Amino acid sequence: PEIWIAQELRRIGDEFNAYYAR
Amino acid sequence: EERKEKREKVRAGLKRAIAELPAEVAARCLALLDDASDEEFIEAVLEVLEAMREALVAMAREGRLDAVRRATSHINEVLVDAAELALEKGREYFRRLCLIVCDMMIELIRLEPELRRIRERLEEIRRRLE
Repeated sequence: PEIWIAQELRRIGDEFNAYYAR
Repeated sequence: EERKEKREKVRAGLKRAIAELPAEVAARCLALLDDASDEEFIEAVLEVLEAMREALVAMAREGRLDAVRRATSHINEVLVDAAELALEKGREYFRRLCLIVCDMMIELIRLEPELRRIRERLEEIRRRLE
């Protein structure tokens, strides 16, 4: 249930670190 | 039992994350992590996370875009286990993590010059939890 949001947050969070500054 | 496993993995990624911080904040986050017993752990994690959110945004406006990246990656490699544990102790402990982590990244995205897609999803995930 809520664990999906956590996995979505790492997914969204890992994408932030990828395409951040450069 | 696996609570202790997930706690050491959260203790490890957060330590690696804190090592990318200046020594003034790297001391308090590090003492809060190791002086919190085993049921204030999630509170200390949310405390260390709030200090880290406070720290990485200042360095993001400075130009330390590389330290914020390396630090957040270690926040990311333990983000799921921290939410699972926080959900084990209380649904509010889950919600506190986003309001730290989601708000952290949102301001980090709102600072770097030149994706709104990720900022978008982060805002609603915050709203949906609020």
